[PDB]
Amino acid sequence: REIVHIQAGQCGNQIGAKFWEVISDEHGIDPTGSYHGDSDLQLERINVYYNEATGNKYVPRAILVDLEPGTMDSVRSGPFGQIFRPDNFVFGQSGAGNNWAKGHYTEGAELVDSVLDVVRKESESCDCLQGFQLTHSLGGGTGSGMGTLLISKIREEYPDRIMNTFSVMPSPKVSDTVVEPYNATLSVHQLVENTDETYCIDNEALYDICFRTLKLTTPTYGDLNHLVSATMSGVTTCLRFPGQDLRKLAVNMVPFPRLHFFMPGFAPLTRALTVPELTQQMFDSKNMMAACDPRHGRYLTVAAIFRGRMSMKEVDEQMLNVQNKNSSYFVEWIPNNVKTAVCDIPPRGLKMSATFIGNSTAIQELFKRISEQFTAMFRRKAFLHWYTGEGMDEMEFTEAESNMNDLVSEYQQYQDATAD
Amino acid sequence: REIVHIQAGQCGNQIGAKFWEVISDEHGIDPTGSYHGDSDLQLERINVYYNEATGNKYVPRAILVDLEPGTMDSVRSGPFGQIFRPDNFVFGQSGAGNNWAKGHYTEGAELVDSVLDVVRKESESCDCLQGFQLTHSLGGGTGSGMGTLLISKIREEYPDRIMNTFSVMPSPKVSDTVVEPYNATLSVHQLVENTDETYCIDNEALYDICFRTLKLTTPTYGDLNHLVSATMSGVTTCLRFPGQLNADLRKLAVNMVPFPRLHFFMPGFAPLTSLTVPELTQQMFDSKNMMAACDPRHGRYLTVAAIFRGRMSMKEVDEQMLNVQNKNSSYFVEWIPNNVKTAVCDIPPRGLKMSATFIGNSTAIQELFKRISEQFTAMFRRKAFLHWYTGEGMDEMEFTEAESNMNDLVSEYQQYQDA
Amino acid sequence: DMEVIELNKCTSGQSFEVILKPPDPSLEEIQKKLEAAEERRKYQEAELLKHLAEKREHEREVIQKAIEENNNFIKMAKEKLAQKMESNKENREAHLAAMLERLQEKDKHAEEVRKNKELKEEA
Amino acid sequence: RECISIHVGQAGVQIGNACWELYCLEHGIQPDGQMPSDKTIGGGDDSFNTFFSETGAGKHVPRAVFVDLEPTVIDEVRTGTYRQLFHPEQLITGKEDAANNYARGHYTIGKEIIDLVLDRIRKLADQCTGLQGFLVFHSFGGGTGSGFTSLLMERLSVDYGKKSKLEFSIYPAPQVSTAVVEPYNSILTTHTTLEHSDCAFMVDNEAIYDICRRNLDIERPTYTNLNRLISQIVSSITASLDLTEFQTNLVPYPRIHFPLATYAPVISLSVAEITNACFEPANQMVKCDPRHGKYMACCLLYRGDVVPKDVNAAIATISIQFVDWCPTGFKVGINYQPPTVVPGGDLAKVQRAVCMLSNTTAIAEAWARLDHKFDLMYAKRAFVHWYVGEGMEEGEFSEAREDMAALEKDYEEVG
Amino acid sequence: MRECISIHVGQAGVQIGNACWELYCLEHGIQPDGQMPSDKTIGGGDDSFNTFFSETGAGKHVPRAVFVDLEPTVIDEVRTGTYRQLFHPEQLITGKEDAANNYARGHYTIGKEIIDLVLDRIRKLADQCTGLQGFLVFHSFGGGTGSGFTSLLMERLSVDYGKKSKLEFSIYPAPQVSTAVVEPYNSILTTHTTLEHSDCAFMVDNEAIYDICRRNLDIERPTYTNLNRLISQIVSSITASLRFDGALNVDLTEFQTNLVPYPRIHFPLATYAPVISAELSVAEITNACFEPANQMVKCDPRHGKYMACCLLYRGDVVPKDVNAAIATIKTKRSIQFVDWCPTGFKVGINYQPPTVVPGGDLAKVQRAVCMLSNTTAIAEAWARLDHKFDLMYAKRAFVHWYVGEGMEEGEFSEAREDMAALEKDYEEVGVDS
Ligand SMILES: Nc1nc2c(ncn2[C@@H]2O[C@H](COP(=O)(O)OP(=O)(O)OP(=O)(O)O)[C@@H](O)[C@H]2O)c(=O)[nH]1
Ligand SMILES: Nc1nc2c(ncn2[C@@H]2O[C@H](COP(=O)(O)OP(=O)(O)OP(=O)(O)O)[C@@H](O)[C@H]2O)c(=O)[nH]1
Ligand SMILES: Nc1nc2c(ncn2[C@@H]2O[C@H](COP(=O)(O)OP(=O)(O)OP(=O)(O)O)[C@@H](O)[C@H]2O)c(=O)[nH]1
Ligand SMILES: Cc1ccc(S(=O)(=O)Nc2cc(C(=O)NCc3ccc(C)nc3)ccc2C)cc1
Ligand SMILES: Cc1ccc(S(=O)(=O)Nc2cc(C(=O)NCc3ccc(C)nc3)ccc2C)cc1
Ligand SMILES: Nc1nc2c(ncn2[C@@H]2O[C@H](COP(=O)(O)OP(=O)(O)O)[C@@H](O)[C@H]2O)c(=O)[nH]1
Ligand SMILES: [Mg+2]
Ligand SMILES: [Mg+2]
Ligand SMILES: [Mg+2]
Ligand SMILES: [Mg+2]
Ligand SMILES: [Mg+2]
Ligand SMILES: [Mg+2]
Repeated sequence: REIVHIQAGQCGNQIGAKFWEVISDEHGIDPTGSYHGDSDLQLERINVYYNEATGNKYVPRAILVDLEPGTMDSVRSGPFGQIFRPDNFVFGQSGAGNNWAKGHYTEGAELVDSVLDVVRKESESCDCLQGFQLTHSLGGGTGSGMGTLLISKIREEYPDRIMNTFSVMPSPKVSDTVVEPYNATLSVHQLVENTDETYCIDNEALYDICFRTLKLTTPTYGDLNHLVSATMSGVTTCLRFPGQDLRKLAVNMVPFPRLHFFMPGFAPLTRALTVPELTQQMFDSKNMMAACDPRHGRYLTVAAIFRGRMSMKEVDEQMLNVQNKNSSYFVEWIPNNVKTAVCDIPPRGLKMSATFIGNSTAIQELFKRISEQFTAMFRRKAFLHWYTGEGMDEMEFTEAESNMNDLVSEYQQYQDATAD
Repeated sequence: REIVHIQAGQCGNQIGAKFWEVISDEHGIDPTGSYHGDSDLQLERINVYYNEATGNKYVPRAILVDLEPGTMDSVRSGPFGQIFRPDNFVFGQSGAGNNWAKGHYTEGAELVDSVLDVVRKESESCDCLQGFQLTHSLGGGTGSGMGTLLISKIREEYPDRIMNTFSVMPSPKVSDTVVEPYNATLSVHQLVENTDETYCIDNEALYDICFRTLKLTTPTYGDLNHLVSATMSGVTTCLRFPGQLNADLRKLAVNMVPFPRLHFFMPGFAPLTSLTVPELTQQMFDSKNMMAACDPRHGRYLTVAAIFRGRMSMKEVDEQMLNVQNKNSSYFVEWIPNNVKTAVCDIPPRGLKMSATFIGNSTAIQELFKRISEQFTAMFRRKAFLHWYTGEGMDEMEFTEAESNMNDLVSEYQQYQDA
Repeated sequence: DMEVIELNKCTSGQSFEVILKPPDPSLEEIQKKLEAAEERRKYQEAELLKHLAEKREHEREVIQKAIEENNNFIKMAKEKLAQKMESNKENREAHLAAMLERLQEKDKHAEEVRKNKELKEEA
Repeated sequence: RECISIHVGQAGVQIGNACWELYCLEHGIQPDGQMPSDKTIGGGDDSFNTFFSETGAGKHVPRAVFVDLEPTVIDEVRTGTYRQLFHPEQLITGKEDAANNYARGHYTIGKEIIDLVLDRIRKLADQCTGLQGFLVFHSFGGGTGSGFTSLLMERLSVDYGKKSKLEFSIYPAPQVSTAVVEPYNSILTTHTTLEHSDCAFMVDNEAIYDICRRNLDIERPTYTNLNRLISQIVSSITASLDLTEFQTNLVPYPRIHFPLATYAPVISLSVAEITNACFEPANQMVKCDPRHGKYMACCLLYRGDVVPKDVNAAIATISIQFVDWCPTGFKVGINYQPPTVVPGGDLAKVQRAVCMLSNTTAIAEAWARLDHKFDLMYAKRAFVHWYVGEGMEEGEFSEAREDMAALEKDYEEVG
Repeated sequence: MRECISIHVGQAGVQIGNACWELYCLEHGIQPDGQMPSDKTIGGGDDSFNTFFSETGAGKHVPRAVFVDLEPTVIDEVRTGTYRQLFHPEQLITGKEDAANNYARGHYTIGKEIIDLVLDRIRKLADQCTGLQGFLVFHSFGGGTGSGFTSLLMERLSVDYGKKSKLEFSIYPAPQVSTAVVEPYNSILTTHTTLEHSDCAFMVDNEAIYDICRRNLDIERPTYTNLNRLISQIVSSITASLRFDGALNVDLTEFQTNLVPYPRIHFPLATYAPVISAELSVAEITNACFEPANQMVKCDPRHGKYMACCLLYRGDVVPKDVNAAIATIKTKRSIQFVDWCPTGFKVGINYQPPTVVPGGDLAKVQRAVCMLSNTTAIAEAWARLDHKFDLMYAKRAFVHWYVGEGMEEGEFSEAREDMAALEKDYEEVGVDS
């Protein structure tokens, strides 16, 4: 069962390319595109992300999208550039200039039809399409505006299939662009309704890990993208490896439709770690890709994935330990809400690793942060004519703000919920 | 004068197979069907239970009935399995599921006609048919359910013929199914009306006899069956051997059954083992020799038939029996003068030199039907397991009617106990 | 004191009498009673055959009640399974219909946003 | 002057041919049927011809017919020693007996077989230039001996109102009996045949049993031991030959036609010794109290070396009462030839013997016991369903009981 | 004649089905060829093993089974298994997408896509049967396919085959080896619907078999195959009386009649003795069957009354050894019976010795027994399930996944209400008269 990947905007294509390079090495596929791995577990579930082509060579089922045509050459310039098939590059005349309306309603709408054409041709060649994942940021205008428009369009064409997103949230520590709260609030307004799971990749987190932990004076985007790639690899592990699908994880992780925003975590960040080390470190706020202290909220559901050669008896023992040892941080009204998976194949370089996916109400901290920044500008209607000039009304901003405030409200109500 | 034998269900076919083996051995008939005995008395009345095959051999007048093929396959595989006429096997394959309703109404209907076709054919092979004997249990589904249905059907077809049953009564000490009180009460309701006499062989008595007074170990089904086969050989002695001067089903029925419903007898054997004439008579009347789990001292015999086998003084048996009568004068009804009569057949069973059997029509047998009624009531009060019967088209009025009839019988036996 | 009459003397023997102190049926009624007994037996046979016939009718009734229960069980299974299947289809397609209607409504709103951009471009 | 004998039921058949073999030995008739003493081959008017017809070949044939609804007993005659003495037609059998059930033997199975037995009986009668009447041998308790004998009796009367019918009936005894329903069968069969029998010689099997064990010193007698003993008393009674003399000399009133016979001596003694022995109760055929009872007739039949004076002396020696309208006396008969017996039989051949035939009120004792046993079961209607199930009215049980009561009452009346 | 069709539904049902049939092939000596050198009647014959196997012309013995899963990875393994050549390729039916742990998908959305195909093949199997006994349905309680499709199948089987015997072998959810969080939903839902269409449901709880494998086989973390191999022995004991000529037997109807005191009370638990690692007595294994530790469901029998006990023995065991052991058990004051069941035992014996897969952790033994007991104590397992259901339904958690597939919240409400009645019914049948 196949998955179609789409990467939109600068950031989306950046972390999308790094992700492909990661899993292609994990599956043993060179830039040429031919399988040169040593085992069989690297092909058995490879159809999920790759399409077999003539010459015994696999090509990523990926579609690259941006209104700025230069990012296309950047991806093809980067390593594993020729592995993507040229007909899946859909590029516009020039970028959206961080204007969400340009990507969602005007310029992005011009390019969206050809994008849906590439999506259609890839989806019809699938035996049974699982769904789509989209990598993008929420601060700019392409992945933010056009991304939401894409996932909304793809929903009309495929109402019953899964839509996952890897959304990168803005942080003043990373970018000085001022209207990013506007774009993030508008796209989140779209994400709350149009996606089944969204992995909130906080640039504030990524910056904090590289600086306060990895000890990097001035970290470049390439430093942060290494984190995103390792999480994305670790999150998609069981999808791409046999033994250990989309709808099931969504059914088990999402107890309520709007609360489908997950705080990711990886361990280790960069002497193989121990299962108790990995287990503890994995539930630590210093190892979360969202700037949210999970001790400030409660876990609704938790899915763990361990990688490498280890005794699953110990994995169980430790996972139960951290659960009871921190009982209060798990809702009592969702029994067996923490599940665990183990795959023998470890990531590149690491012998021991673990990835954490948590539907936690502490993620409201992230959305609150956006809401405050959004409110500070909207109250003085700062820079709104840039969006109004494209045809948008002020009430759409008001709807996005209130809907996001509802989302953090909901998260807090269930945080305070009692078994009776 | 000839009798047609029928055996129905697991228990009925197992005790029936062992009965034919025991009396084939007494009559000098080997598993092939040909005679090889040392006395011409083994053939004088052999027709009564046998037919002359053309190949110098004899074939039992036996019909084998079951809703499941297994039992039949087992008895065909037994030592005497070759003796039975092959077309006289009537089996279904749906089984009865330990359910009286399936055996009497739904499943048993699909098989009872072709059984009658065999009952008819073997009756056309008789110069003068006295009647029928049926071996079956009361606790299961086939023997209980189809057996009563069968008995009613042959009565419709042969109303002027004597019908006797040898009926095993259920007991928790040896159980096949949990609904034995239902099946037993439901079928007793039928035997009170469509049989001329039934020998109540109680699995409770058989067990107690094999355990306590026999070996103090745990008994196998062959042990229990050994008790009833020998008992059956005893009850049938004077029908299969000459000199009786009064050896017909009808005679015994007219002498032993003073009232139509009180036709349930307590059989008895002596000795029980895997002797002196005084012991033979005395033990014969002991409750530890009763194939029904009832104490004769709790009631009064209405009529009694004793049969002695082996060479012994005829006057000894006579006076002995007279004095055990007069020693316990009050435990016989006075309003039936000379109610115990005896008979001797100098041919004893194979295995012993001198034995003795007992057929008692006594009121004490109410204790048997009482045990059933209580266990039945313990279940029916909670309507336990009942849905398996009503789901077959049965109503609860039939269960209540059946238990009320069996209680009426208990009262009737007790009533003549107080006269 | 013993007077005897001498009688019937012959070669075979004698005979005598000593003294001590001095001093309609109808065959037709027989056949009527035998026929009456036969008629009485015949009456008893009939009552049994009647009683047996009522029992056969009860057996037929029981078997018929079994058939009726099995058929109603089938019919009630068939109709309840259909009912909830159709309801489930109405519900699932109603959700997807509303979802696509809300989704097409966004599409219209986007076209209005474009039209308003065009109107403002005339400035 | 010939007489016809009919044996109904097992008891009737068995004590029947026991009598016939004693007859053949009396008259020296051989198992071949030939009689070397008979010089008129092919007929005659001798005395033994009252009981044996003659054929052209000279075979002496009993004037008898054996009827039982079941074969096992009649085939004993068909395959026995005197088998050739009987034509194959003389013996009649069904395959289903009456199951100790009067009503079954009378009203049910008796209908299907009475007409055949009648035709065969008339074929016997057509061989009689002079037929004085009938002797029937039957039991009281047995199903056919009770029910079919009754049916045959009433039919015999209508078809042969001319002749007379005498009975040789077996009274049920608790010591020797086979069915609890015997009082039922007895009461019913008497009431139906009392009007149709002119005389009726009963015999208590217990009495025969007792005198057998005691007088002959045997621990337990076989049925044949009995049969031979009864056969001697019947032999002496029939040895008289008029059926009119018996009907009138021993029976003064028709209903009380139940005399008792006493045979003596029974050794395995003088003329006076054996005559007093018949006045003793311990030698009589029915256990009975002739002490209280008053006689009404007393035929005395001797056989052997007995001359009139020996008898007259013996009677004068002995003190019993008589009915006050009957001549107090004793008819006496002599048959000089000594009584014959089975060669090697359980009783020895003796010089002299006597049979006393007495009609006394005492025999009422036997009736009362049987009546009381009847009353016990009928009070609880016990076993009545077997008879009603054969078409018999329950009322008949009473008609036969109240009549039975009258019989004893009429007996006590003439006390 | 007397054939029984096995239907294996979902991952748990299929993997347990292939475990049972491998054990069957080992017992009767059927090779992976489909050939059986101990059968003389080619392509036909009415031997006892033919109840579960059909015979084809070339000598191949084909199982009277149907494997259905809405997704092929588990079933494909059977197609690639060592026993592939035993099944006609159509006997294995597989969709393209599973029910995704969602009862609504298995019963409604995805189930209707192959239900008719499944029912068609079941009719052809039944067409191959001269005297159909009934059906054995193997499934889980908490999967989408195991709960949703099984319930749709059972409903359809009742329409097509009337009240013909339908029996279940169900795996009860166990947090230890539980794999989905909506499992209390799926379990409550399927129980509600299959309640009216099932005659009897033999229950096992995967944690109990787990603890048993841990304690008795010294396996630190038992594998799913381990669990499955034990269940195969339990199933084999239940079916040995119908695949083997035996002195004492218990057929599908006998099972029903003796183990189900009332229509709704048809959930007897399983128990099996003895479980011995590779590296005895008759009364010992019977006594073990009543010890609470060795119960295939997390249930304390001492917290309830026994309503019926079915003891099925196989191997070196004769009826006198059993009646003795049952006699010793009848004295035990620890084992209490309801006062409306005075005769409380049904027993079947098959002298054919047990058999294990060669090389497995289970040791070959000479005698064994499996007990199926209906006790009021099993209400506790219902209670623990319903409570978890309450914890999520009060907040309506996850319900939207079922509403999106056409289900109404009224279905959840009436399903739990019926489950609460089942709890109350299990309580009331224990009160003394
Ligand atoms: N972690 C990470 N964040 C990035 C990267 N590139 C851009 N971003 C973030 O993404 C946001 C800007 O969105 P972009 O992706 O540059 O914009 P776009 O989608 O190309 O749209 P336009 O440029 O407005 O047409 C800011 O918050 C950046 O910090 C990258 O490589 N890594
Ligand atoms: N003295 C004597 N009595 C006999 C003999 N046979 C039978 N009895 C008695 O007669 C009574 C039974 O009558 P049976 O002649 O046996 O009967 P049946 O007339 O053949 O009638 P069923 O056999 O009942 O149809 C019992 O009291 C027996 O003791 C016999 O040979 N001699
Ligand atoms: N004993 C046993 N239980 C199993 C096995 N596989 C799954 N289970 C149990 O079955 C339940 C989950 O149902 P599954 O069979 O995995 O799911 P399914 O029926 O395939 O349903 P979907 O895949 O969700 O459509 C859990 O309780 C598991 O522990 C197995 O091989 N053996
Ligand atoms: C609380 C809870 C109960 C049960 C589950 S689970 O059924 O889905 N099992 C499970 C699967 C994976 C896994 O990598 N799946 C593949 C996948 C699918 C979709 C996406 C976007 N990424 C990955 C990891 C851990 C678990 C424990 C999860 C959470
Ligand atoms: C109280 C009383 C008085 C008279 C009789 S009796 O007339 O029937 N004689 C009698 C026969 C047998 C005997 O075995 N008959 C053969 C037979 C018939 C039927 C059956 C089922 N089995 C056997 C035994 C004992 C006696 C004493 C019985 C009881
Ligand atoms: N004595 C004895 N009783 C048996 C035998 N077989 C079964 N039973 C009893 O019969 C009753 C059950 O009836 P059964 O014949 O097995 O059922 P059926 O097949 O439907 O007729 C129970 O009381 C069992 O104890 C046997 O061989 N001997
Ligand atoms: Mg850009
Ligand atoms: Mg007779
Ligand atoms: Mg002459
Ligand atoms: Mg599955
Ligand atoms: Mg074969
Ligand atoms: Mg059985």
